[PDB]
Parts: sequence; C-alpha cells; structure tokens
Amino acid sequence: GPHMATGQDRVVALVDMDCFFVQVEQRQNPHLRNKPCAVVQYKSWKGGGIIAVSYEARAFGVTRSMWADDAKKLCPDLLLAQVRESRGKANLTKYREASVEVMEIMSRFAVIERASIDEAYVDLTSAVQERLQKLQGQPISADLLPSTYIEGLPQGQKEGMRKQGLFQWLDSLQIDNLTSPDLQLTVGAVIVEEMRAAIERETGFQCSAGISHNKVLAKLACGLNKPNRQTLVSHGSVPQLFSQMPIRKIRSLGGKLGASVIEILGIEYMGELTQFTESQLQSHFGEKNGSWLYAMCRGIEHDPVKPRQLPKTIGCSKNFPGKTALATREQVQWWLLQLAQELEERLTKDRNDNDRVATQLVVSIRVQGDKRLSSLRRCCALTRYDAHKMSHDAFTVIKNCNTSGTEWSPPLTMLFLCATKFSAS
DNA sequence: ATTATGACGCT
DNA sequence: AGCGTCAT
Repeated sequence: GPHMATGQDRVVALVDMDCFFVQVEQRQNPHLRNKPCAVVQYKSWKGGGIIAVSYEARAFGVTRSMWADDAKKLCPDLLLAQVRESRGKANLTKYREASVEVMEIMSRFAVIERASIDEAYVDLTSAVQERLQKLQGQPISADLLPSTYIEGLPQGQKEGMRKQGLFQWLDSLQIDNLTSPDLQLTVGAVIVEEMRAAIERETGFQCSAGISHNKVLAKLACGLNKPNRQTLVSHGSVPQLFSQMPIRKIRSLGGKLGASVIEILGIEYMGELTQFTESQLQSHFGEKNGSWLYAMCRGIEHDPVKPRQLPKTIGCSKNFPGKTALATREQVQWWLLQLAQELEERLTKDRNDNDRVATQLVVSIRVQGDKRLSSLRRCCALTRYDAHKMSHDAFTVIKNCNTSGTEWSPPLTMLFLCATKFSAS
C-alpha cells in the first residue's frame, strides 16, 4: 500500500525522428516531399537495399531491409534517394549532421541522451517543475496539446477521437496539486509539443514522441501514434495497455530473451508477467533481468536518462557479401585504407567540434562461411589520427587470420574500424 | 546478398 | 579484453 513505490518520480520522453533519412532527402529535394519515397544504399544488386521509408510509401507495404526492385513491385511510383558513396562505401555524413541540428535544438529544453542517430531520450523532470511553478495553478488548455494522444482515452474521425480523449483527460485533471504524477506528465507533454514545434520550425523535420515516467514506457508510447504525433502513457494506463501487449514490443524483449520469457512461462502479453514473484523471474532469467521484469510489467523502470548528446564511438563498416568477399592481401589492405580514411576525416572533425580524442581502435572482421557476425574483434592503441597508420595497425592485428601459403583465405565478408574510449582534449 | 551503424551486458 | 544481444 503506502510503501510500494510506483516509479512516478520522473518525467521522461522518447523523441524519434520520423523516417529520418527520408526527411533529410525531402528537405534537400522538394520534389520528394509528401510522396511515397525511400532511401536506398547502393544500386546494382536488385536496385539497392532500402533503409528508410516515408509513411506514404509504408502504406504500399514498402519496408526497410527490402530490395528496391521489390519495393517497386509494391509501389511503382515510389521515389528513391541514394545514400552518398565515398571511397567505395556508403557515407552517412549528411544524416549525422542533420541529427546534430536536431539534438542541439532538443538540448535547449531538457537534458537529452542520444540513443541513436534518429532518437533521443529527454529528462523533463526539472523542466516540468519549473513550468509548474510558472503556471501558478492555471489550468492546462487543450490548445497547448494540439498533437497529443492520451493512451487509453476516450473510454465509456481520427482527430475527433484524439480530441475526445484529450478533453476527458484534461477535465479529470487536478491542477492544484503540484505533485500529482498525471499533472507532471501533462506538463511534460506541453513542453514536448513546444520542443517538437521548435525542431520543425528550425529544421523542417517532424518527429513523434512518447511521454511517460521512464524510458521504456516513453519508447513504447512513442510508437502508438505515428507519424508527427505524441502519446502520453500515464501510470494508470499501464494495466490495460499491457493486458494485450505482446512481450516482444517492450524495448529489450524483441529478441532471444523475450522469446524465452514467452516459452518458459507460457504467456503472450506483458501484463501476464505480474502473476510471478520477483524470485521466480530471477530464477528463470537471472537476478538482473528478473528484477527488471518484475518492475517493468508494473510500469516501473529505473534506468536513468544519461546526459550524453554525443556518440560514444565513431565507426566505419562495410560488408562484402556473396562473391564480393575479399580474397587477396591487396584487397584487404585497400579496403582497410578506405575505411581508415573515412575514420580519420570523421575523427578530426570530431576532435575540433567536441574537444576529445579517441584512444582505442577496435577492428572487427567476418570471414566467409563463419556463422557469427563478428569472426574476430581485436583492439589496438589509437595514438594519432592518421589513416595509413590505422589501416596498417588493423592489418597487423588481423593478419594471422589468413590461412593461405598474397591470397586471403577464408575470404572476408565484413571489415569494421571503430574509434572508442574518448578522453577530453 | 535483412546496411551501417550505434547502444550495452557477460565473463 | 573478446564475445554476445538488441535495435533501426
């Protein structure tokens, strides 16, 4: 009763840039705006691999991880933008710089954790407190939430339903209690409307967002109403929301662990987990996962929003699938050199922008026929931002994988250079 | 031949 | 340190 903490102490948002690479290409080329369009990488093998898809194109069944030649069967008027190719590989600089534009605007409002190029977590707890003191008991108008869904409402025209749900929520609100978690989430949602408006004004980019009390619920909420909308998931909404939520939809349970939760416990939905004791869950899935699951199925998660706006690693990777696998010494050296030259460019720009230096180089390879995605991962010291030295060291570090008697065997199907372990400079 | 990145845990 | 998991 009075002593079960309910995980309502924070306001946390997850912001996800809608089909981000597509938006970047649509800003640059207005002929692509408001059309079915996708971004591809490469073009020879079956038209290229699609990696991002506008919502217009999604309506035709176009998806990521689809060959462009196949997407054209589903959507013959599909428009395509190609990722830049530099030194023989895909070069994602345009999207990294667009992402920095958006992240810098987000950081004006609250502290953000860069989860990936197109999504960030937002710690709004302090921001909401400041805003609540500014209001001085003044009620929150629907006009302040023009794109917000309240999950679970209305109970008892899509825009019409959104507005009905929002009215029901706002009528119920107790504005005089500056400590009600539901009020705190509502003000969080107001601030996120303002943040998203600023992003769109100042970049042209639209995004979706979730607002809740922790990162996992914010991430789940964000996906409920897309594109260009935001969703508030209150603590009270969790029992019904989880009662028909497939376990795989919760962040970190879409993989082998979620599959084993489903198979070992014989359940399907997140809410069914509430029936098990914390000890039972730990006994099946380990102490950490078990405690996490016990709290998570009750809407409770404690992972903090880490104050981290910059990537922790700077990486360069290329697959060489099928008969493109690298089979000679000269091939491996030339591609290590291309990877190392892009790595050097990005590292020098990073050092000048962000006052830090990487100190460790990680080299990862895949060999043909090897079941694993990484056949080997080894580290060496990263002392100077010099492409020839980095590629020479990466070779020096992988060279004893070659089993020939100038040839390379087994041929390599992936090269990967990652700069890690940053230190202030 | 479901990229090229990124995040993180286990031991 | 090297390997495995999860996500888009």
